[PDB]
Amino acid sequence: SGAIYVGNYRVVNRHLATHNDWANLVWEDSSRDLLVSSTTAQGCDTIARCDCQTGVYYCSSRRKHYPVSFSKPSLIFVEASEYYPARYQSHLMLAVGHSEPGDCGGILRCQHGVVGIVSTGGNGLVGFADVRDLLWLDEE
Ligand SMILES: Cc1ccc(OCC(=O)N2CCOCC2)c(C)c1
Ligand SMILES: [Zn+2]
Repeated sequence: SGAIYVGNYRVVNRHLATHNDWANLVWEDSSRDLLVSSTTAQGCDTIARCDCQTGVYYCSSRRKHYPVSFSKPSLIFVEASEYYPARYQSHLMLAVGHSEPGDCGGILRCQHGVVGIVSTGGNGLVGFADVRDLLWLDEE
């Protein structure tokens, strides 16, 4: 689990969005596994705008922050499960790191701020959904 709280906005994995997220929907994309919803109180995170390929991500299934190198946002895919079983993936950055399905929502952070949240992974790969192209998150 996990969210980015940026202004009065909440960024979550689309597949973990709550009824309240859908009922207070700002924006969603199944091909990014991203969903953004409204908050009443302002949030304590800031968003990176950058092309950093180094950062640190939170891995709930090790209670550890790991420093990683990660790919630039691209089109990628997977192999059978049960909620989305395999799937492709627009704007998936990959790194070598331990990630299980429930590791989704952990933040990836570089020197410019929040980069993304854990979205996919497998066989010692962790995939992050980029939020760095989403400039509209900072204003309005
Ligand atoms: C962060 C993260 C997200 C998804 C993921 O795998 C779970 C899943 O989607 N499956 C598809 C591939 O086959 C295994 C089951 C993993 C390993 C990590
Ligand atoms: Zn950066």
